[PDB]
Amino acid sequence: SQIQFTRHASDVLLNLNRLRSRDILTDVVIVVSREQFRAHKTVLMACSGLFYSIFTDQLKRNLSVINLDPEINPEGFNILLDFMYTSRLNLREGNIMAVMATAMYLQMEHVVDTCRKFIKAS
Amino acid sequence: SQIQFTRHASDVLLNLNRLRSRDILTDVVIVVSREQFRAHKTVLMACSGLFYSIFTDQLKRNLSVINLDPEINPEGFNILLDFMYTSRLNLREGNIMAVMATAMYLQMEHVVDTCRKFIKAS
Ligand SMILES: O=C(Cn1ccc2c(=O)[nH]c(NCc3ccccc3)nc21)Nc1ccncc1Cl
Ligand SMILES: O=C(Cn1ccc2c(=O)[nH]c(NCc3ccccc3)nc21)Nc1ccncc1Cl
Ligand SMILES: [Cl-]
Ligand SMILES: [Cl-]
Repeated sequence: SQIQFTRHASDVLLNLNRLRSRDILTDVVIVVSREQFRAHKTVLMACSGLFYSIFTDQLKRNLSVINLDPEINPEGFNILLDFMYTSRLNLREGNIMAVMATAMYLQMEHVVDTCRKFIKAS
Repeated sequence: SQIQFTRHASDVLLNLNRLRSRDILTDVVIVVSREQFRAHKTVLMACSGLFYSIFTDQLKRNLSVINLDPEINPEGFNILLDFMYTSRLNLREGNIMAVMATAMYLQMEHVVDTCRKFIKAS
């Protein structure tokens, strides 16, 4: 019965990315080797099984700094964080493996599934 | 060049609504007459010119309680908050006027514009 705004979700995500771009209401720093990335936990939780599981745990939910696995590649992480906030995944031959393995670690199964299709599409 | 996930934004919004439903990482209470509504400021800012303007102001950005104009109808507010988090607007003859006037106050111009089309479509 309700009216559907078909661009509203993407508009929200776009604005949330603009907020990240300005460091407005970001509440966590993700450290990946020597790089740091600020983000909104709510967005992370919405997009990643690893961050969902971390922050739903009232023991961890107020963490302000998350140190990721040192083996994780920051470029892979950065590509996935961009994806979270934009719905666009920058998959390329030079990065498919680091992205796929990072998406496995972050428990982003649709992305991993898409990464497999990409290998299969060559 | 990048791969577009066409359902990702709506999936994010759906998960953010589930987080609200569980009061996970909500950081503001909106008081409207005798009713209270918890929400995420980031979502509010993304969807409303009034909340954007309030919370971008470093003077107001850490407010945990916002008292809205007492004349605002809580049902109208509640319909608009649901819309923010779902992209579905529950517009009905019994509520078009309270929704439109609430959307004016919250500076949700596409919604106001849509409310006018609704009156014109009768
Ligand atoms: O679903 C998410 C995060 N997420 C995104 C893709 C994706 C994924 O592929 N596998 C997982 N495995 C862990 C898990 C599985 C089901 C629900 C929750 C977590 N998790 C993912 N978060 C969420 C769920 C329900 N309510 C609010 C929120 Cl924020
Ligand atoms: O646009 C919004 C909020 N919003 C949603 C619909 C809507 C609206 O119809 N009129 C207004 N008038 C005030 C305004 C006008 C332009 C930008 C910002 C505020 N504001 C709206 N927020 C935002 C913008 C840029 N970067 C990050 C964010 Cl969160
Ligand atoms: Cl801030
Ligand atoms: Cl919480």
